[PDB]
Amino acid sequence: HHWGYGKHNGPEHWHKDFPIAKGERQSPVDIDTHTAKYDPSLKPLSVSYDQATSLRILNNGHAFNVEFDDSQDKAVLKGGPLDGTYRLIQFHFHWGSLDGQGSEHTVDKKKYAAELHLVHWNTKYGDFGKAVQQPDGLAVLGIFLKVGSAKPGLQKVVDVLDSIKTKGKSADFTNFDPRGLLPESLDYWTYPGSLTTPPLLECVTWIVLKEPISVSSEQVLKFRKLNFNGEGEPEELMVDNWRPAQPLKNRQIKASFK
Ligand SMILES: O=C(O)Cc1ccc(OCc2ccccc2)cc1
Ligand SMILES: [Zn+2]
Repeated sequence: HHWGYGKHNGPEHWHKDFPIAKGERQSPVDIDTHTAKYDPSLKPLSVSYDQATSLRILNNGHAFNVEFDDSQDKAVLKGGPLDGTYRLIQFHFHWGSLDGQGSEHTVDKKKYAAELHLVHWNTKYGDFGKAVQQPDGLAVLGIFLKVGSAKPGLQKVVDVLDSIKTKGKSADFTNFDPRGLLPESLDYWTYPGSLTTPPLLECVTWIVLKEPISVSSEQVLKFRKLNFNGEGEPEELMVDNWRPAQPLKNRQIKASFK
């Protein structure tokens, strides 16, 4: 497979290799704030990242992933809409060429500069590969980024990007604390959806925080210096690596807050 974000291999083409691209629970979606309903039965969200063990950062030619040790329950997401325990495996971002675009989810059609995805898998399925074959296999925590003040907790990420410029490059990335990427409030919207990249599997409970984080123009500018291409190939800047909003179909977005 040779999918990407360009004219010739972008989201409009994905359905030919990945027919589930036109499925019934695809992501992302527009979150219409006047149609999402407060759900008083949602339990409180529990983000337990105190023992998180980051290992490595990888440019995979689509984004960069910060990878965690998920061999035990070190960093987990529980509560909210979730049953059981979901283990953090990696985070990555989607971003734009310009500050007015970049997020995958939109809020009343508003696009943010970027979107962070913290990816967790359901431990009742034993491993990540098994979990993605299940409708409740993954829980992705989605956080919007807007351009304003710098995010101190992001700077370690920004500063390693020079060392993973091109596809297939990785760097050691130990002792990074993903708690520094969270906003103050954990108010969220939730709905059932999919991976937003091939293979687009319909295995995700999406939990999208209402409060964006602010990052600086300098910080996001450094995301935009990454490359989709490998070393010694023609330079294609890693920008606009976001899939646009997909049909909501027969789904309801629930709000954790009134
Ligand atoms: O957070 C996102 O963008 C969704 C997302 C989360 C995890 C992810 O992992 C890669 C992958 C999953 C299944 C099969 C092959 C590759 C791919 C997409
Ligand atoms: Zn993502």
